[PDB]
Amino acid sequence: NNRYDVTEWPAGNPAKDIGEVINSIIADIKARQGAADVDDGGKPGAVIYLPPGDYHLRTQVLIDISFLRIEGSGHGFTSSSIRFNVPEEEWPDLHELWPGGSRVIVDLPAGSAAGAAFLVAREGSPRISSVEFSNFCIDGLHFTADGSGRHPENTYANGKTGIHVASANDSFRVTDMGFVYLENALTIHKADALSIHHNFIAECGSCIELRGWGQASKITDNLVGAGPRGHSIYAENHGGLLVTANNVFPRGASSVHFKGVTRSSVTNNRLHAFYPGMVRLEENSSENLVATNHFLRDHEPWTPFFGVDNGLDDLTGLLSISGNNNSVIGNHFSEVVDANEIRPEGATPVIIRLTAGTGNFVSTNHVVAMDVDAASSDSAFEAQVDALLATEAADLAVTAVLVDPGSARNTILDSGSDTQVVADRAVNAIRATPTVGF
Amino acid sequence: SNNRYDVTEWPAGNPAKDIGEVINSIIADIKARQGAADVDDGGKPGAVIYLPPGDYHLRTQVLIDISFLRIEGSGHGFTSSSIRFNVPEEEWPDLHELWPGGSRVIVDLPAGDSAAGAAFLVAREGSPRISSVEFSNFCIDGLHFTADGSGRHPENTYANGKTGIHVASANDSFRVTDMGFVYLENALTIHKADALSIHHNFIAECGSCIELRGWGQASKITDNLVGAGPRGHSIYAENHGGLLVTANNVFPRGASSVHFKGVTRSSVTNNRLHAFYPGMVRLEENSSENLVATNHFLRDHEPWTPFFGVDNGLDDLTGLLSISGNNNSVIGNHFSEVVDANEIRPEGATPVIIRLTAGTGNFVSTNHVVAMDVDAASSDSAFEAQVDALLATEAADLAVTAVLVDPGSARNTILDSGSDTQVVADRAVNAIRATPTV
Amino acid sequence: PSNNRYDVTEWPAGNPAKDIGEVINSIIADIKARQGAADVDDGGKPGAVIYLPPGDYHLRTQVLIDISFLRIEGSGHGFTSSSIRFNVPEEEWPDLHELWPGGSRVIVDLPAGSAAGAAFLVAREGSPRISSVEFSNFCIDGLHFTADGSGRHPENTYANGKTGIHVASANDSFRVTDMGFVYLENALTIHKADALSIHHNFIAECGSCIELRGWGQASKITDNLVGAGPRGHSIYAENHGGLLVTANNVFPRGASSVHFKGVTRSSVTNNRLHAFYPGMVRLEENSSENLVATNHFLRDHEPWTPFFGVDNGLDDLTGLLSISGNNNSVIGNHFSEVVDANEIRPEGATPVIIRLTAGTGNFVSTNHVVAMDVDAASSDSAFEAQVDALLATEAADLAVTAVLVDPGSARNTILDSGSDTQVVADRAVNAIRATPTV
Repeated sequence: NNRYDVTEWPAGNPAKDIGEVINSIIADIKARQGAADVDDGGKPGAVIYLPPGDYHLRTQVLIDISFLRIEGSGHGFTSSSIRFNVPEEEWPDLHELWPGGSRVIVDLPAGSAAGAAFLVAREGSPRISSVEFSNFCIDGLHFTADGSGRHPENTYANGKTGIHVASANDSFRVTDMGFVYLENALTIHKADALSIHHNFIAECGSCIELRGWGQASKITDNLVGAGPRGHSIYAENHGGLLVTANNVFPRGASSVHFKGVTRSSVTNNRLHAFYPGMVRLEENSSENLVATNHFLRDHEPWTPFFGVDNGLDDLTGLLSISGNNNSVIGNHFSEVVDANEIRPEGATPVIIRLTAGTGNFVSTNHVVAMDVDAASSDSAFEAQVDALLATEAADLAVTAVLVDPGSARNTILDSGSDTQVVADRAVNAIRATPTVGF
Repeated sequence: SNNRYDVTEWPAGNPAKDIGEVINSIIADIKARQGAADVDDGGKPGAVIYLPPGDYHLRTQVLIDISFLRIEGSGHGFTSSSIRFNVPEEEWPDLHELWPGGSRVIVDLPAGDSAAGAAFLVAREGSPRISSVEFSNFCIDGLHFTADGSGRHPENTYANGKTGIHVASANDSFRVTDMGFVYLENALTIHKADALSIHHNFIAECGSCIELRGWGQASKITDNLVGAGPRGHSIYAENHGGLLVTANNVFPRGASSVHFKGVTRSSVTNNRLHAFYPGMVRLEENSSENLVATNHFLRDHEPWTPFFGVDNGLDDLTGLLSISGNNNSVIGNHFSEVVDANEIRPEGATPVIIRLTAGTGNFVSTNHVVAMDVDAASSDSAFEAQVDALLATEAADLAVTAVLVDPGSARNTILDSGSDTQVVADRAVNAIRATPTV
Repeated sequence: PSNNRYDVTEWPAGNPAKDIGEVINSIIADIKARQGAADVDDGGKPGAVIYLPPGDYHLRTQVLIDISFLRIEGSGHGFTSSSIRFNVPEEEWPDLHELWPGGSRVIVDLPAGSAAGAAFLVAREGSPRISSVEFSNFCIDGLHFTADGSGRHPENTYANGKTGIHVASANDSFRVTDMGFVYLENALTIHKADALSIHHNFIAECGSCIELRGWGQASKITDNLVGAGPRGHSIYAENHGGLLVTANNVFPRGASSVHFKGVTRSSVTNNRLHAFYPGMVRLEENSSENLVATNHFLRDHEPWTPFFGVDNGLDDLTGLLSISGNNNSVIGNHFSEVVDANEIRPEGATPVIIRLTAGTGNFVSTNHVVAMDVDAASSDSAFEAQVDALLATEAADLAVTAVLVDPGSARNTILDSGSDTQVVADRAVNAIRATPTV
């Protein structure tokens, strides 16, 4: 009946090597489903079920058939980041130490496709289609030394990937997953009509990367947190991408990063970063809608990462655009920084920066900037919650919109006062937000 | 063994008579088997408990004190007990069915200490926080509402002291998805939530639906269908930062649609909100730096006879959206105010749509207010009354105050959200641009 | 069985390969025989779940669903592009890895009727309304399109008289989730819906995808991937109030992306919409008080030879967004109009983006229009040229009319949605603020 359970397969042992088990199942599917056109069918695929459990993967799973679903019964997330920064003598008193759910422990050596627990690859025609990953946990266990000289467990470096799709694909789904302690959670090349929906992708170096090219895809309703040298959501050479209803929290280098992305929408997300450069439209990213997002940029409050950042200064912008004919409408920006820590020394922080391109429409954006002392404490979630709720601050001067001379013929409306909008009025259409009074 | 249980395949007790006893027995088994936290990089992966479709009485509270527990069913099972209990009792035997169904947990607990009346209590102290508990695709039914001295018929009081799911302890990465809740005084109450997702549920005919209490961070409430009772909350949060509330369809008859106390740096964006009373969206007690964008607000009069004279106590000067806090952003919303002028309270008042009661720096831009003077048509048949009222747009104009800025609020910016007559505010101390008119 | 769980491959004497319709009807009869009493121990008709493992199932008898709380579920949406495959020369088929859709696949082998041609018919009259039926994560495939006198190749006609799911009766709290629909004249037709959720489906290569007929209220269509055919609807609703349409990625080639007739107090917000024809979003027949916000619209030319000269009959004066109704709100949308200037229809016309044909009090604000001139080009490549065309931004400017107000619409407000030249409207009876120019 094309239904498998990894705990009820005679070949191998999913505790020891679930990779071998799953590959054996896939070989069985292929052996049974050899003919493509028998009574209007023949290759319907299969479902592989992972009950809740701790499964070591020592052999990469190769998925090269369409319509394979791999499903579990728990996303299994717990903060290994918190646990590895608890003093080791206290570990025996903790209720648990590791992630759980339907848990795939990635025990591969470092790559980068070779370090992927699941590799989806098939060449030829048609494109591999409608593979589904649902409601299981992929755990890379540890981060290791890399010459950054953070403590090993804080480097976000292990060469491991959760799911890597190498080949052109159509109608794929990744839903309800948990990813933790992977250098790369989810990397999908050459995607068409993909949906990445309602996952929990956190404490990974990079979370979601859509590479090569793609079209007509969506990234929706995810909880996402990356590492300071990595991407939270990245896409390149995608057209018609929809990124919406995500809650992106620290500490990726950025929240959303586009290279050559066109005719797409980044709308209605909540985005929180500890560094500038939250949303980056780069390399001729054009005709995109960036609307009704909530941006917060503030200072890392947790001691283990307090001095760690992404190398970008406060002139970068929270939103940076290099490309034509984009639409930036109805966003909220909260810039909550220690004025003494602003870089370069004596700079006015920038919120929206247009570095290149023409015809960008920036309207009806509210910028709120305040000066607060940067505080540091060891207790992660208490420090995080307190910092979000603290509104004890002085108003801070900011540049709401900076139009560099290399970007022209833009339209900037109701997104700051005249002093807050730094731009050449002769070659841009600028309407300052109305001033208080008569 | 494989950590998968089915409540109809347990040796002891009877899930039809007391599923609580059965689930607790299962949890005891899980704990007995999963005693070690660090055996081969695992040891406490949790489990899944499956409820097939069926009618299960719960007489003992379920206590969940382990991480990575999933409780799942095969049907949200909603039917309108409210409609049924307002059908004359002598006609009940002729109806196709009476009760909710699906994978149905009937809450037969006495009133609580409201935690004591919860069918499912999630509580664990110490470290780490309990994490990644999942509730999926089952039905929780409080069966009846009871007399409370309100003067309403007993089944219309929204009172029984029962909760569906109560999370007492700090928690991380919890999920509540695909549920049905019905006839509970409180459907879902979660304290101290971090990175919680309440997604794609059906939460209706409950006194209060979703309450996020204590504090919280980085959570989301998405894609829900929600309807509460006139003394209760539809969506409530307190001391949350970075909450995302989006893509919900909130229908009557909660006291409010969305109610925030001390909520900061959050987004209430792209929801459909329908109320029968003023005070639909309330930002209270220093709720600051929030985005309230591209929501559709409808306020009209209750059309269903059993509740025609029942309300939330608030008059038409309250506002549909009321803000007490700093630096919020109210952008791109639609407000339909559809009321009978003779029913306006107090007598002869001009209804207010957006009210800023306190705070500075609020940015209110590009909001369309539509106000109509209609009749008060009522009907004994619920879905007929409701559908006919939504489709009726036959009406003369009603004068309203689109934006009221109280003297306790100043330094706000109000743009294209009403004509000068429609914006009641001190022009000396706020920045005001009237919507252009002809 | 006593626990209300059925698997179509385990049904005694049934053969779901030959006729899964007969199997499912037999299962429904079994459920009804066991669940005859509505009110025993506060229950009695909880419904059931029917599971379809991955496999190829022919349906030769229509399934009639006339019970509440029935869930039909599978383990794969199973989509592959039959459109691409049927346009690959037949001599190349042997080298293709697969030829057909898969997953949990229901092949609709019914003759043309339109409810008679539906694989699943949901019908029950009387009281209460049938409630909380759920369809989840399976595939419905109409197999072939057939000759219809249009002169297209048979497999390109989008004509076969088959429906996936047809709900004929008033319904409450229904769900359609995670499905795949392919090669059906009508995917999903739901009459008289209340509090329906159509969420996270893949609905493509169907003549029409989603149609909500009769009337309805308080429903939502969210997070779907949708592509229809040139004579049909992508998303259609009539006489609905309080409908939320959001987070959908609608791609070609429906006659429209979203079509409303008599729809009121609803929201079409935060979708990505791509069409090869004008008339992408149509608000018709007194569609009033709707919010159309922060959508991304792209209109360009079909690149794929088999459909290059096929269209929806509408000229470039139609508008991308057309409104006939009162008091709507069109806020924060992005429109990309990418067409061949030499081939605009009618000859000599200037394309229109937003058209108000009738009605009063429409508020159109803060919309960005981007128009460019690109030559139309045909080729047989079935995804490469589609990706390439989305990514290409290589063009001359094209003059368009951003907002056209016909004399039959008046008392509208048009702000920052075009230059004075781009807004064609009677200034005596409409309030116009031109986008500031440089």
